[PDB]
Formats: sequence, C-alpha cells, structure tokens
Amino acid sequence: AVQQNKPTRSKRGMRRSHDALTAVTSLSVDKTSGEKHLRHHITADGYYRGRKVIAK
Amino acid sequence: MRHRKSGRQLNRNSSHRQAMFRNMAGSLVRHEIIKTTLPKAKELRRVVEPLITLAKTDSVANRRLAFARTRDNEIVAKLFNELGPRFASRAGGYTRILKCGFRAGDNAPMAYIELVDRSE
Amino acid sequence: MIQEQTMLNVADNSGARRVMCIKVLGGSHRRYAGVGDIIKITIKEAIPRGKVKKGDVLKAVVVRTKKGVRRPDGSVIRFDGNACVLLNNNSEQPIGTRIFGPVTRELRSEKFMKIISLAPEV
RNA sequence: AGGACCGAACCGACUAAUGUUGAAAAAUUAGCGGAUGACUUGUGGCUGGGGGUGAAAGGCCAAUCAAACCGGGAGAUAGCU
RNA sequence: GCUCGCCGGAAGACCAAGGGUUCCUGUCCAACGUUAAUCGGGGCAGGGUGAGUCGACCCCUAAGGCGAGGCCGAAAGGCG
RNA sequence: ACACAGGUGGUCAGGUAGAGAAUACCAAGGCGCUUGAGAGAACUCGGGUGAAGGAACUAGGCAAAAUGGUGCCGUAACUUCGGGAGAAGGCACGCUGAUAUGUAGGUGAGGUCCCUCGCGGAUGGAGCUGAAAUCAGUCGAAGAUACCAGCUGGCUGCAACU
RNA sequence: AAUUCCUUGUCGGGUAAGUUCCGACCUGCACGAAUGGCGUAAUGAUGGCCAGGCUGUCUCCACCCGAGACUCAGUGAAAU
RNA sequence: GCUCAACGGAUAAAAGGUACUCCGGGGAUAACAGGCUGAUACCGCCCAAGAGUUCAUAUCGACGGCGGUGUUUGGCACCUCGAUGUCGGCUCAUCACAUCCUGGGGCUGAAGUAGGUCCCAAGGGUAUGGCUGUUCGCCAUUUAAAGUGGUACGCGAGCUGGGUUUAGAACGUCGUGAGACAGUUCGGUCCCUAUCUGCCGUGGGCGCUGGAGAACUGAGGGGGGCUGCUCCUAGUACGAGAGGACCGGAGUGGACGCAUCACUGGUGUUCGGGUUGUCAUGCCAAUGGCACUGCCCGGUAGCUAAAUGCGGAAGAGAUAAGUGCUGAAAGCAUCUAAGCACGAAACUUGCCCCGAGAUGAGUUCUCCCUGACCCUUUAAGGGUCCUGAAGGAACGUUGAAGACGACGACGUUGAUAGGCCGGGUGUGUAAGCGCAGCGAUGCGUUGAGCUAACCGGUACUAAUGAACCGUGAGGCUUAACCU
Repeated sequence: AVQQNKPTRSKRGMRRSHDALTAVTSLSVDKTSGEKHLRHHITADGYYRGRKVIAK
Repeated sequence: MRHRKSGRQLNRNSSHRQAMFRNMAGSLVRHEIIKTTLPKAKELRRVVEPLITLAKTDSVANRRLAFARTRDNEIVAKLFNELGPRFASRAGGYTRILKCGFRAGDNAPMAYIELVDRSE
Repeated sequence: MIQEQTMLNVADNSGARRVMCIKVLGGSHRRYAGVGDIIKITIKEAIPRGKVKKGDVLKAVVVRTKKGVRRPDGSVIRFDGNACVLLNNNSEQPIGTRIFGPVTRELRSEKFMKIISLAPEV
C-alpha cells in the first residue's frame, strides 16, 4: 500500500496551477497624495482617503 | 455548534482573553491610541463600551462601580468627571478601528484602536 | 418512562408494591409503554388478601404516568407514581374490585367504565 | 506493645484512559494501594558464564540470556542457495 | 514604564554529586538556540576564583581490597 | 544522542482556614516559556452539564456518579471470643442566646509551708489558655457548606493470616 | 469434584426461562491418609450467583469548555 | 564361524525422547480459504410394491431408472509454508430465487371458511428475554415472516478476544522414562503518516466562439416501493345450519424516515442571586478575583428529542405468468401463424430531487460597442498608436454562509455588524437611611436592583474616487425575407 511509480510532471504543473496570489497591480492612491496602499489600510506617510490620519 | 454564539473564541483559553482585554482597556485609556492585531482591536470593543457607559453618572452609588477589573492611579480623578463629557455622553460609538496593514515580516493583519474624541 | 425490566407498584386492590414489566407489546419494535394501552407483567410479590400468584404471567394496562395526561391542549395533569392495572387474557376486564388511580378520559375510552368509576379523581 | 485499622513524607503496580514515527528505551493523567516490617533507604563494597542470583518465572545477570557480551580458531562445514 | 497573570512544600531558598570558563561588561550577529533575534549557558575578547578556624587533609579505622615472614598453584592467580 | 512531558541524594516548610505535612487563597520568593498569528467543520482526547428510566449495558456496575467529617445513639449470623463491626440502622452540625456568660484538656501569682538561703524547694488554686459537644429561635436549596472526605446486604468453590 | 465422554448425568431450589448459581446423589471407566486426609473465623490485587442505593454503562445521547482536525507565515520530515 | 537377515554386510565398542528446543528445504506436503468432482447431500422427472377404509400416482411412496444443483460431508494434491487471522460476540453490505411474509392465482380427497399441494415473482419486509467461549441446542413471550443460498458458508490496512491455537500453573490417564493422551480447565497481544483504483462534499479551467447579464428546457440518473389494527358493504356469496370470503369504501398505528422549536422536557463555561475557605480596594461597609463554571441554585436567546407537525400518494402507459376474441397450419379442433383484447407488490412513468461535460456542449429575453495607421504584400500573418462600452474584480461592515474556496445582506441614494434609548424573557426586593428584636434575622423606602442574544426606536462608531481586467459591429456556407 505505497506509491509505486512517480506522478507526472504535467500533473505537478496542473496541481500547482490553482494559485490565487496577485501582483497587486494597480495599487491605490490617496485623494490628496499619489502614495500607494492596499485598498483598506493607511499609507506609511499618515495619508488616507483624503482625510489625513497621522501627524508628524 | 455556535448557532447563536456571536462571541469570537479567537486564540488561547477564555481566562487569558479576559485578563488580556481587561489589561488592554487600561492601556487604551492611558495613551488613547493602541496598535495590535485586527482581531484584538475588535475584541477589545466588547464590554469596554458598557464600561464607558458605566463611567457617565457622577452619583455616589455609581462611583462604587467601574472598579472590579481595571485599576490605575492616574484615572482616579477623570472617572466620574471627564469620561462622561469626553466619551460616554455621546451615547454609543466611543471608539474607532482602522487596519494599518500587516505585521513585520509576517502575514498577520495589524490595526489601531482610538477613542472617538481627542483632548484639546 | 415505563419499559421492559421496569418494576412498579400496582393499581389492583391487595396488590404488592412490586410487579415486573416483561414486554411493552404493540407487535412492532417499541421503546416505552403508553397511557391507556396494554403491557405484559409478572407478579414479583403476592399479598395473601389478593387474587394473584407470584411468578404468574399476566396482561395489564397503564393508568398513571409521571409523564402526565397532556394530548388535547399540552396542559399536563401529573401524578407522583407510575402504575398499571391487571386484565384477564380471555374474559377481558380489570380483574380487581377497586382501582388505585386517577381513572382519566383515556381509561373510559376503553370497555371498562363499570369497574373503574367508584372514585373519579379528575 | 503489635509481620494492627486509615493515612502524609517515603514507596509503588493493579484497574481504566492518553501516549505508541512518542517528550519517552516504558512516560503521562485519575484512582486503589505498601508505610515498624518477612520493611524501606543514603553511601562504599562483595557474588560471573553452566557460573552467579532467585519465598524459584529457566525470571534477573547494564535493552541482549534453554545460555550474556567482545575478540579469536574463522574465509571452519553446507550432496543446498 | 505602567498594568495584568500563574506557581507559591514550587513553577521557592540553601547544601551535594556530576559537569566544566558556564560568572560579570564589552561587543558581535555567518553558524548555533530545528524562529524572530537587537537576546543568549551562542561567536569573540577582557575582567573574575582574596580562607590559620568553612568541605577535604590531620589521628583512629567498619564492610572490603591489598598482603610480609609463611603457605597453595606450571602460571595468570590466590589463602592467611 | 537534544535547552527532550522523563530520571535524581541531603537540609527548610510562615499567615488565614483546617485534626493535618491533606487542601486553597496566600507569605517570602519565582516565572510568563527558543515558533507566532489566527480560526474552527465531520472526526480525535479529556473535563463540564445532566430530564425521565436505570445495570436493561457488559464477559464484568468495568468505567462513572452517589456515600464520605465525629460527638451522641443502636446493632444479626458465625467465631481461634480477639473478631465480624465504622455491621445493619439513626441523631446532630451556621449564627446568636442558653447550657459550663468556657465544661474537659494543659498551664498558674502571692499567702500558708520547709530549709540549706536561693537561677530556692514544695504545698495549693485567685488567674491564663482552651477542645469536642447540647438545646432553643431565626435564615438558605444546602451550616461535617468549598478543597478534604468509608457503597450496603446475602449464597458459594478454593486458599490459614501478614 | 482442580479428577466425569454422551452430560446441561438424575432430582430439588432460585428464574417469564437459566449448559451458569445453591443443595443433594455414586455407577469415582481414573480421589484416598504425608507425592498427606477432613473442617473452621477475621481475611483474599480470588472466582461464580442474586438484592438495594446511586449513577450517561445503556434507551439515546443533546449542548458546552480546554487541547488537536483547518488556514497562513517562519523553520520544514519519514517509510516508500 | 558373525539372522552382521537393515540380508550388496558404513568401526576389536553405542539406546530412547523433544509441545522446552532447533537447523536447511518445501504447498514437492497436510491444516483455515481458492479450484476439479458430485458418490455423499437436498430435489425433480420416467416408473410403480404399497399407504391414502374405495382408489398406486389429491397427498405420500418401497423398488429399479434418468436428470436438477455447485453445494455442502468427502475425494484430490494443482497456485500458496520469506507468514491468505480461526470459532463465537458486535457493527454493516451485495447478488441469486430453490418464496418464510408481502401481490398474483392453478390443482385437489376445492361447496363455503380452511387445510394439503403447485409456480409467475426477489420491488418492500423478515423480533426480543434467560443459560453457554459459542454457532449447534433448549426454554419463555412476541410475528404479515420468525426464508434458503452464493460472496474465503460476505464486513480484523473493522470492533471484541471468552474457545481453539504462546511462555507459567493445576487435575485424570499410559509408559521403565524423557515424553505421550478421540481426557480437561485458570492467566494469556489484535499493529498501520491513505499512494493508486473507488467513495462523499467543494473550488478552478476549457466549451458552445464579439462580449456580458437574468432565468428556464429535458436526452438521462437517482430517490420512492411491503405491512399491523378497526369499521362499512354483510352476517353478502356458499351452505339446513355450523361457519363465513373475494370484489371497493374509509379511518387509525409502530419500527423506520423528514422537518421545526411553537408547546413539554433538556442543555445553555458572554448572565441574575445565595454560600464555605481566602485574598484585594488602608480598615469596616459595599464589591470583585481565585478554590472543578470553588460549591452551586437557576436561565434568556439558541440548539435539541425524550417534544410537536408530517411521511412513504392519486393518476397514466405497457407487460409476464395467466385468461381470451377472431382463425390457418390439422376442411374438426386450437390463446397465435395473419389480425384483435385484457393482467401481478413486477416494469416504466407520475410523485420528490438532480440533470446539456446531452462535447449529442439546449433556449428566450435584456445590456453594450459604428477607430485609425504600418510591414511582408496579402483575403493569410505580424506589428503600431488612440483610449474603452456593457459587465466583472477590489475594498468594507459582517452573515441565518463556510475548515480553505464558493455563496447572502447591504456600504451615508446607509440600519450591514455593534453601542445607546424604550421595553420583553429571566433573576429576586439589594445598596444607602432608619426601625423592631440581647441577636441570628426581619421590616419600610421597593415588584428593589440587574441584563446578552428577543421586540421596537436611533447615524453615536465603522463601510474610497474608483483604479484593474474587459475595446472598436466580431470567419465560411445552404434556403428565404429586408436593404
């Protein structure tokens, strides 16, 4: 009751075809600044949705 | 299973989550913004909003409460004096949540929780 | 609930506190007995003033349940003991002269009214 | 007074469960039990191969044992593989 | 720094065997701790082990080992 | 073999409760981990809840739950007269008052006393400490309130008991 | 019967029934006095048969709590 | 001259035992299972000494004969001894039909009800209690039945492990004895990191071709299928009577299966209150943490069965056995040949659910798009710019939707999740103040105080412009219409 003969490398390619990670393109920008973020978090500059959320 | 239980069981035993979120309530009122995981930022809202509602009335009988789980030497004058007009007098909506992104080097979602009014 | 291998008190006059339920009847597979419906009993103690023998196999009917009588409105009428009364297997009818039980509507739904009605309790 | 009734420390194997490519070279969790004795124990010794040790199973003798382990005769012998 | 939690006959304190540079400050982050590592019993340096009286030795010696003169044995070895 | 749920010698064990080294909150003291984040389904492991029925389950009450403290009562057969026996079967328990406004148990000044002088000796009972228990009345679901803490009876092969 | 096929002998008791249990019997194919005989209590890590309490063993499970089944990141196997 | 006679003789000199062992070889060789055969086994048919008060053949059969079966008890020694778990116990399948029950009805020593016997049929069904290792057996009560067989006399990469079939013990017997035993009991393990074929939910492609969106077809598959009790017809048929039925005409049940949480129970570790030990806010009160959710006493929302509601349909089509019409081969006769008609719990629909990968890739409606340039040179292929509809994706708030995915609600054209407000269910009259009572404790202010899920109210907190994917009327033809 063990694997006998090796599975095909096309079948290995097809089982690996089900990937869903994205290249995140395009990234979103703030309504007052062209700085990039994912569609629901803050920028690393304190800008967010044209509101400004973290001071310096 | 869970067919009316809307409480998040989150991670580790209930007695940890109790101790931790009762400590985090003291940590939140001290600095008025705290950073943690998105699940922890939302689970800190539970029973702390009723605790803010509890801090509104300045009567000597209500001054007996808000004292069983979270204590600190520097809230003793704000209790039953400021927490009303600053927060509890709003009638709900005492906090704000916002995801700040991911955790350093790993896929954990990170957020900040703040109080709905900032001191002037 | 009354079932196979249950020991009960008996509603028959000069009957002992101990009679054994050997079958719940109904021909098909059955879990528990039912009020106003038959059950198979053996006598585990006999009282000399009574009209039964120890170790004898007899027919009975359930006359009070701790589960209560409750079909028509869901409003329960309840009792503080489980008991049956003894029936003859050929001539029919309750074998005793008095019954110790509430003698409810489903017992008068049987052919027995003449020998149960000395004391109605509900 | 006690090869005495229950019982900590101390000891310890009987049932049950978990564990069983484990934390594991035999433990873990719960209970029942041994506890002035024909007992237990800290420390150092003494008993060896057909010999030891055993209120005695051919059990135990450093995981091994109807005869331990290592090194030699030994590349012994196999009408067989 | 403030706050919380658990153990509290231990999840504490002291002594010993057995191990062996482990102690401390001063830094370093390749490898190690089956990670992150800025920490470290890890790397690599530098500093540290002050005794008449403490544990050992002293002096006697149990079990046991050795063993003269002497004995047994080719002998290894052994008795007393 | 490991920074391994393991193995391992000697000395120590306060407060409150409690007979107590059981057992908990604690004390002094210590640690918060050498993968983390989260989630949550059939199923896997243990613990918790248990209606009405109950040993029917099973080879077997195994396992599990109930009993559980100790002062006063009350106890069979058999027996090596010891035992069986905590047989079996019952009462009481907080708090306060009234029993003994605190009894039993332990401890005890001066004086009387005997001398030798003297850390006197010895006789005694003012004082100190202090169980376990009882009864009434009121309160609770429940007072041996938690942890801790005995299932009971009968027939019988065989084996002295430890 | 720790000794006995057919045997659950044969009878009695317990039981709705009972190859089990308790008690007798003799016709032991083959017990027997130190290779001992027979009996008695507390007692037995002893075995068989019943009664009661209590109870999720079971009718029949139903729902919880703490840990795995899932998933993502870090470090990433073995038998075959 | 050696019965060395094991005789063609292994040495002035050699016997037994191993289930305590153990070594090399093996289905060459047995056992538990696979094949072959069917004497044995159970059954039928030819046939008939007889039984069946008559009568051989309703029913049953001595004798002789010829088969039906694979299928047992045996025979047999092929493939298996580098290792097919055996009996019984639990838990659960699939195929036969030699039919126990359920539907059909024939023959009869069948008036009727029945009994005896026969065969069309495997769609549904086919207990429970005690004794034993247990099948096998026995006993008590239930039943529409308490059918038989194949599948290693079905289910150990299934559960159990008492017997048989481990080391140790203990009894009876045989032997000189180690041993041996158609003599027997006590204690005695049950392993598994799931690869491939399979099964059961669920993502993602390719496809119908210019792209999207909403929904529905039915070639085909699955599910479903029996039955207990009672009453009317009716005391009808048959029959003095005794006794007592088909035919169709309803109601009511169980195992079993489904659904909801409304009742009745249960549980309900986000909650109300009492309490023993103790710690903590200085201490006291009030109050909280721990001690198994300390002990509990309880429980909303929810879920659940032990609760309640319901369930295996009516109808249509077509058959087998079987009954027939009309009729020729056989001028009669004949269910068959030509030609017509009926019939079973079977068979197929209808019912209920799936279902175009039905590649044999179904079908309607709606939405949208009317741009140019270059190269080889070409009805083929490649490149460039311009800037893009319909729609999707992203993102929340989170769910009655989940392991991951897939899917619902909606996102200020805002009640999607929460808090807050008014109240429910459920707890139980507290605190603070005083009073009665040495006091425990009780009393008034007080139906106090407390709240989550249920009901209603409310923008108080939170919920991006829209980037990105998607572009420009989309190849050929048969036939008709519009232009």
